Amino acid sequence: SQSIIAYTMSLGVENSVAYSNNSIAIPTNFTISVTTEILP
Amino acid sequence: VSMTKTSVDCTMYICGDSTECSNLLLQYGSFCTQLNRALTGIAVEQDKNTQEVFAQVKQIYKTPPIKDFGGFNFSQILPDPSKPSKRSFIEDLLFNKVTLADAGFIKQYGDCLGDIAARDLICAQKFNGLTVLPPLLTDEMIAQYTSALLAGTITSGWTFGAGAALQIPFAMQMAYRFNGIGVTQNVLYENQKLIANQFNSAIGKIQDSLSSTASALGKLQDVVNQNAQALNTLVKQLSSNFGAISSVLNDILSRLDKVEAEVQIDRLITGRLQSLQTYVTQQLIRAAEIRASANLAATKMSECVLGQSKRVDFCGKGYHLMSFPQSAPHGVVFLHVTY
Amino acid sequence: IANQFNSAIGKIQDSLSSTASALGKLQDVVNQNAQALNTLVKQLSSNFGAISSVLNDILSRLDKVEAEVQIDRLITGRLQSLQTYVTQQLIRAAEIRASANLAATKMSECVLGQSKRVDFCGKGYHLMSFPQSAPHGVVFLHVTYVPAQEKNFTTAPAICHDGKAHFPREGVFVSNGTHWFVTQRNFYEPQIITTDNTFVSGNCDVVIGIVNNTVYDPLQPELDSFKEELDKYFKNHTSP
Amino acid sequence: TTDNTFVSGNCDVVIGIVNNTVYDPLQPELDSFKEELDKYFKNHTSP
Ligand SMILES: *[C@@H]1O[C@H](CO)[C@@H](O[C@@H]2O[C@H](CO)[C@@H](O[C@H]3O[C@H](CO)[C@@H](O)[C@H](O)[C@@H]3O)[C@H](O)[C@H]2NC(C)=O)[C@H](O)[C@H]1NC(C)=O
Ligand SMILES: *[C@@H]1O[C@H](CO)[C@@H](O[C@@H]2O[C@H](CO)[C@@H](O[C@H]3O[C@H](CO)[C@@H](O)[C@H](O)[C@@H]3O)[C@H](O)[C@H]2NC(C)=O)[C@H](O)[C@H]1NC(C)=O
Ligand SMILES: *[C@@H]1O[C@H](CO)[C@@H](O[C@@H]2O[C@H](CO)[C@@H](O[C@H]3O[C@H](CO)[C@@H](O)[C@H](O)[C@@H]3O)[C@H](O)[C@H]2NC(C)=O)[C@H](O)[C@H]1NC(C)=O
Ligand SMILES: *[C@@H]1O[C@H](CO[C@@H]2O[C@@H](C)[C@@H](O)[C@@H](O)[C@@H]2O)[C@@H](O[C@@H]2O[C@H](CO)[C@@H](O)[C@H](O)[C@H]2NC(C)=O)[C@H](O)[C@H]1NC(C)=O
Ligand SMILES: *[C@@H]1O[C@H](CO)[C@@H](O[C@@H]2O[C@H](CO)[C@@H](O)[C@H](O)[C@H]2NC(C)=O)[C@H](O)[C@H]1NC(C)=O
Ligand SMILES: *[C@@H]1O[C@H](CO)[C@@H](O[C@@H]2O[C@H](CO)[C@@H](O)[C@H](O)[C@H]2NC(C)=O)[C@H](O)[C@H]1NC(C)=O
Ligand SMILES: *[C@@H]1O[C@H](CO)[C@@H](O)[C@H](O)[C@H]1NC(C)=O
Ligand SMILES: *[C@@H]1O[C@H](CO)[C@@H](O)[C@H](O)[C@H]1NC(C)=O
Ligand SMILES: *[C@@H]1O[C@H](CO)[C@@H](O)[C@H](O)[C@H]1NC(C)=O
Repeated sequence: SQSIIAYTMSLGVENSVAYSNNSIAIPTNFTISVTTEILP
Repeated sequence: VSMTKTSVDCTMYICGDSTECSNLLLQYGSFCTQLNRALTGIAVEQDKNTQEVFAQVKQIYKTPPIKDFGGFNFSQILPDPSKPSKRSFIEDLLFNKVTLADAGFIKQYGDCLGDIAARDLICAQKFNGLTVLPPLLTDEMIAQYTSALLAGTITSGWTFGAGAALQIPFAMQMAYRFNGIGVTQNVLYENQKLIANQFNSAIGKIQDSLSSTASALGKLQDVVNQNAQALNTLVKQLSSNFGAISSVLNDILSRLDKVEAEVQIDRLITGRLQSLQTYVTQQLIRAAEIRASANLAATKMSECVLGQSKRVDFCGKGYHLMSFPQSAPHGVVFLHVTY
Repeated sequence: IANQFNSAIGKIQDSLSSTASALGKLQDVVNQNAQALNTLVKQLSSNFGAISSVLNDILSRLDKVEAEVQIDRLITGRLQSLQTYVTQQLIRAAEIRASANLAATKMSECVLGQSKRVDFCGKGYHLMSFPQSAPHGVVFLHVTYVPAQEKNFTTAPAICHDGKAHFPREGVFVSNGTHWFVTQRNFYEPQIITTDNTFVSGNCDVVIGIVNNTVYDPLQPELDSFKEELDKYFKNHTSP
Repeated sequence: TTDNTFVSGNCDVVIGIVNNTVYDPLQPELDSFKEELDKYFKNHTSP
């Protein structure tokens, strides 16, 4: 039941930003994230 | 950002449809696999360059249907729905400046069956084993990523670079930007209609410039022209004798027997293999310039679009407020906005 | 903040211990030099049109002057094989210089400093980075503040209080819907709108979208406490 | 003003310093309370 599929690739998940002339989003909290970057 | 992907079939270039030439070409060992491998390396690097430049958002932002950006008129750099390939008005002006020379799309052999085939070099390149290949991202997908970078910028400022997109009113985003250049935020609000008019007028001059002059996209047409010229030069080396009795492989094989022919075919193999190793050296060195330009373009995408840069003259000449990316054939255009 | 950093360094152990592909940028550089030397060795086995690839078989079977024509083809084909290998290695070495100059720039701007450059020192607002050695390379563990749990608020570019228009000195105005506050832009921490949080310029006619709210002046209760003190003391001093 | 500026040291060390007044916004806010306070004693002296 496994097979090779072929598809148009998704660029990313879709998102309409909730913009308005008088609305702001402000973070009530933060995440400290550590991310690895590797260079020759 | 990128250059045309090419792949060259070493046997079809060197020995075009002769087996008794192919049996000599085998005596040179790995060189045809080195040439294929090197060109495949360059070809994959062109998609990587385009991914590093445009795919900096993993999320596809939509602009709101209302356009209350405080008087700033992005309608000339946001998408136009009314045309099938979903690019913005300035991206259509950019797309018309750079005349491509193939993109790999479906050159289905019956085009190369006529007077059309005689007037163009694309059929001659194809028949001599030189093939252009298509980019992984279509110009639709570059326009979508560019639309998402721009819609993120006008609805959420720098915040979609660092984390989740946080909405902010556009005239308040410009206030954060004015404080960023050391100008106090009341200087925006007390002049907001003038700042919007000067921005709207400056975007107007970008259209008038791009619509009038033939030369504005010269850096991209130079890259297209160098790729096309290196393929045309490689095709024309198939007319050199290299000291053989004829340049045409089948003339040697019809006019000489198996012993004296192999002395002549070996010269054509030597000269043609030297012509491919020249072309692939030029292309590997070129690819390093196109990469260096792509890594700069990705660095301007990160520091001028996804942020505001304190780096003097990095994001256009002036104090940097913000930048808008636009797609172009094999490139990116940044519209840098400066106080 | 310490627990989150310690937990995120925990995910670095687990990810590097679990997956094979994470060091692909370094393993690919080792694979290219290994493949280029393997190719240069395999290429010795070619004839280049000589009667053998093995130089000693030519010299075992041919005399001093018929051998030269066979040996010279092997010379020509092997010399072309080195000129190819060395050209490939010079072009690659330019990609390794560019990577080493980027790594030196990231050492200077992400380890020896803190970078205002977006996405240069990892995805987020850069706090600091830690270098780690790797075979033929460097790993940077970039530490970033990422804003996490947002709330919407109503907002205004200015507050109007006394015909005068007020702007934040640092931060942004917000309302929960009933009250107005000023907050630092990248972390919700609301404060009463005061003459210490704000500055005045112009009047409320010019700012598009200004809103009316009171502005507290913390000198007033220090003068009003000092006023009711005085009024009671005058009432007392009318009594004797 | 004392809100737009900060103090450090005295007029001798800074090459090219100039004399001008520096307004203090605390001063009229207490001098208005002073002439009113003198009026309040004047009312209390009146009967
Ligand atoms: C918007 O934010 C305001 C400040 O956080 C908030 O106002 C505050 O509301 C609480 C009740 O939820 C009041 O709490 C006090 O209520 C009485 C006062 O006599 C006491 O019995 C309680 O112990 C407590 O101290 C606050 O006094 C009030 N603050 C002000 C300045 O009025 C609003 O409720 C928030 N609005 C929304 C829509 O969330
Ligand atoms: C913010 O607060 C202001 C002060 O309370 C308030 O200003 C006042 O607005 C009213 C209504 O526009 C004006 O009313 C008078 O206007 C003319 C005469 O000039 C007449 O047509 C009206 O009948 C009426 O007499 C006040 O003159 C005006 N006062 C001042 C000092 O400007 C704003 O309206 C408030 N704005 C918001 C959005 O809350
Ligand atoms: C800036 O303001 C300063 C204060 O007004 C002023 O300093 C004063 O300058 C006068 C004139 O040079 C000096 O005059 C006295 O000097 C000696 C005694 O100390 C005598 O020989 C003189 O007859 C006279 O009495 C003051 O000594 C001096 N006072 C102080 C506190 O330094 C500056 O001159 C002003 N400078 C400018 C350029 O405006
Ligand atoms: C911030 O607000 C937006 C949109 O505004 C609100 O829309 C209603 C939900 C209502 O509360 C109104 O009074 C507000 O003005 C929120 O966007 C919605 O998000 C949900 C998924 O979370 C989605 O189903 C809706 O279709 C979205 N609506 C729009 C117009 O985009 C958003 O969720 C709020 N942000 C946060 C952090 O809660
Ligand atoms: C901010 O987010 C952190 C998580 O990063 C929250 O911490 C967690 O709090 C819950 C209880 O509320 C616990 O179950 C988790 O174990 C906590 N995790 C850690 C790492 O401590 C924190 O509560 C949030 N703070 C605010 C003010 O919302
Ligand atoms: C934003 O800019 C566009 C293009 O400059 C404006 O579009 C023009 O609008 C007038 C008035 O409706 C039309 O007569 C023109 O034909 C439009 N031109 C184009 C190219 O569409 C648009 O009006 C501006 N938007 C706002 C809100 O001012
Ligand atoms: C926001 O948009 C609405 C609808 O156009 C408008 O009525 C309102 O006045 C605008 N607010 C500001 C602050 O301009
Ligand atoms: C009332 O005023 C007198 C001075 O006239 C003062 O000595 C006394 O302590 C005051 N009493 C009170 C209760 O303030
Ligand atoms: C500035 O230059 C002028 C001469 O043009 C000189 O008189 C004056 O003393 C100088 N002032 C300072 C503070 O150097």
